[PDB]
Amino acid sequence: DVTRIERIGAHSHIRGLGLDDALEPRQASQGMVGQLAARRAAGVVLEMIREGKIAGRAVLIAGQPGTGKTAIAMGMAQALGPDTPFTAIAGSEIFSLEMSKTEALTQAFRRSIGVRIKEETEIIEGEVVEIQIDRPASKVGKLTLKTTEMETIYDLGTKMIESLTKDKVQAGDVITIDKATGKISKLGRSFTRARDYDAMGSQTKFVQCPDGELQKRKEVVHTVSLHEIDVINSRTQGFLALFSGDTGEIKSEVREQINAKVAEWREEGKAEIIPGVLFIDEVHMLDIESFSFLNRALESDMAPVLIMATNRGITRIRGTSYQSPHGIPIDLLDRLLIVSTTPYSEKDTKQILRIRCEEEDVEMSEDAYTVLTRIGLETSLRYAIQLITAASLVCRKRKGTEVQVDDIKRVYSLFLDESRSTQYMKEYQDAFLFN
Amino acid sequence: NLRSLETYERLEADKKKQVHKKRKCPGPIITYHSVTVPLVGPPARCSRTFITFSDDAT
Ligand SMILES: Nc1ncnc2c1ncn2[C@@H]1O[C@H](COP(=O)(O)OP(=O)(O)O)[C@@H](O)[C@H]1O
Ligand SMILES: [Mg+2]
Repeated sequence: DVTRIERIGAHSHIRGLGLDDALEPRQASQGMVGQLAARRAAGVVLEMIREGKIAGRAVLIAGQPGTGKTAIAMGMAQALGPDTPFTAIAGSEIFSLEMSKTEALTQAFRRSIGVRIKEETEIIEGEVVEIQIDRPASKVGKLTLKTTEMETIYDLGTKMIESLTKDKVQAGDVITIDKATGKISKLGRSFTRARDYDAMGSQTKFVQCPDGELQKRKEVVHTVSLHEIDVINSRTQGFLALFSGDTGEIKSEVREQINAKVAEWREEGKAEIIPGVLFIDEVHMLDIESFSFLNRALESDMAPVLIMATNRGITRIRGTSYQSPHGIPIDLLDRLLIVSTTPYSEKDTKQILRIRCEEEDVEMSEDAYTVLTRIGLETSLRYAIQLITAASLVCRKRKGTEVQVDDIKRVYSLFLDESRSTQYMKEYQDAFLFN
Repeated sequence: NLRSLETYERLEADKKKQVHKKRKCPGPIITYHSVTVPLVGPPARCSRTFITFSDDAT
């Protein structure tokens, strides 16, 4: 209904890899159509990621354009969930003016490794039933909290009094006090302020009374990536650079110190490593220096699972004059497994068009489905996908309910594909610049 | 004898009255106070604030 930040994108129909318990892909599940071998391989790679025991495993998704490489990557991301980090970058993102390409690749790798910290905290949680603060003009005070099970009266220190005054704690507030540091958080009110007070123009909903003991031993889980730790420890004001991205080349000594203390935190009970995935789409934009760094970088124990995609065949490696498969050096190709995607058939294309129509909420006739499948096979899958939306708009303009063949023919005539546009460009080539 | 024995056994009353005093050191004091009070036309309740000043000068 309401227009959210996230709208219907090119992969909004992808919900996962669509596999069973035996990692045997279904024909049409979780938005996936076809690509049985590629999806089975993606499932095996996802299991390898979730086991987390093996570091620096690289998988390259290679196939023709429009065969579903980014779709498979997004399916892996969806089936991985938010708990496990999944950093997706374009290969052109590493070329930065703020840092070297190798620093960018390090930050991308370290962003794909979560550190799940655990700590125990003493938490007081209850309804303020009475608060008294007396000050000269040291401060003294008395606070009583209730939690249905008990009612305890507390004698307040000066620092707790200052915190309570700053938070403006009033009776009828459901508050939380962290005994480790005195931070005071208000969960909500339990009943209205006095009606006799003017202004105070609010009738907010009242949260239910806490239950159990007032003070509990609560375990809390905080997850940070290695890159966040690095940036925080890089300088006194490092945390500001986590958002602005003004991170220079972080000293390698700091990174070694962090790797060592993280190893200690995992030998102790303080933290757990959550190794994730770095997905470098269009990896052929990387140059020889970046591939050469990736060679050594995957040999680190803190390296994540690297997924790559490219449609280039035997092409020239950027920054060199040598041609290699996928635009990747043979030294890195040796360090990875290649997964190949196959071109779709009529049935797979029709099912993809159906799923895209369902996600775009476009009702379309079966004859329209047939003509659009023929167009997609002739021209491209993405072109037919975009004609879905254009034909929906043209049908709604005419006050129609179902996209018919006339709408598809209309939008086909209105919007050209690469081939017809190229033919018309050649027919008028003298009008274009530099022939 | 009980008063004599209380020289050893009066651990409770004396400590409670010495610790949980209802007054503080001399001088001007401003007491912020906030209590639950029942609404009038668990039960319906509202929160009300009182401010108390020690002396007329302040
Ligand atoms: N097996 C599939 N199931 C569902 N949708 C797919 C599938 N393969 C491709 N698509 C969709 O068709 C379009 C093809 O683009 P993409 O998957 O990025 O291809 P590539 O990455 O190989 O160029 C995308 O909108 C994609 O979501
Ligand atoms: Mg792609």
